[PDB]
Amino acid sequence: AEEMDERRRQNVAYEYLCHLEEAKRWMEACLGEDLPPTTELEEGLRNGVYLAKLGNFFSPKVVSLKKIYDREQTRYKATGLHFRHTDNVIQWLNAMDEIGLPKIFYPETTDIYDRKNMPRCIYCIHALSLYLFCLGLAPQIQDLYGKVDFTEEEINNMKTELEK
Amino acid sequence: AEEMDERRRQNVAYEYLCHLEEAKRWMEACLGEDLPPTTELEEGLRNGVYLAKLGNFFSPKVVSLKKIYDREQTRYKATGLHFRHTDNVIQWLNAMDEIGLPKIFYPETTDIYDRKNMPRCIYCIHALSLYLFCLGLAPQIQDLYGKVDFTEEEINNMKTELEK
Repeated sequence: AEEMDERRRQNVAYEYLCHLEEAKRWMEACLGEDLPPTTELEEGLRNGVYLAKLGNFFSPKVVSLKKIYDREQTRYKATGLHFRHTDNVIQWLNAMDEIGLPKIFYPETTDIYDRKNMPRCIYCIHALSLYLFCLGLAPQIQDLYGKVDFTEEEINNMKTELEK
Repeated sequence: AEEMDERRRQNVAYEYLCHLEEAKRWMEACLGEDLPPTTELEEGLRNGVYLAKLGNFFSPKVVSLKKIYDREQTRYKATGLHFRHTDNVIQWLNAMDEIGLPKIFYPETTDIYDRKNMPRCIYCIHALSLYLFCLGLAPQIQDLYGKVDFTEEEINNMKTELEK
């Protein structure tokens, strides 16, 4: 009866994983290339490369692919996050400003680069998706709530990651 | 220099106040009636009455005005929040489900009734606004970011309310 409060925590993790899976698939549909596994997506968005490419996808006037830093993520795979990656996240923010996505949905650079608040970044991706679908500039993001499943392991990992 | 963090926290509060002001004005435009002062809006949405009315505004097929509990908020002004008010929030959620607003934006009833996460409800109001504007079912929410001002006291109250 109190362990159910523990299940609630499990449900919250599960739900979030579905929204990550949805964001993942949508970006892959837009970019025409694969993104990391749903379970590693958050860490995989930190260097801002995918977000910058997404930025080019709907606002090519503001986001130049050749101006993206570590566009192939070679620097990232070798060493880790580099301050310069921060500009990628900034190009994405600028792209969204250009197309008119209301400011309220924007995460801050630190929220994604320093992973201070990745969920805020995922929710923003979902709002951008809805806004883009509105303007007929991108396909509709999918609704995988109860369609997809994850292992116990994956849910636990997300659960404790979500906690502290 | 260390004082920088304080200005930041202040900015976050200021920003949020602007989005509350935007949500406030938009709902008033939709409902044709006044809502509480921007500084008291969050507390003023708790009984779910305004949200249910908003629900009727874009989904009259799902939300009948005559089925809203304490519609005139007479009970609310007299006594305080009452459990039945919870149904009002639920009607709003159902209204949004009916028009197809993606579930990811939905706060839980406890988030607004128990005020467990009011910002989550304001965020969803903005997502709903964008969506509705898209379907031509409502006017566009305005961008008041730097057009609206608040007292130091107000920004401060929101700041500490946002922290602890």
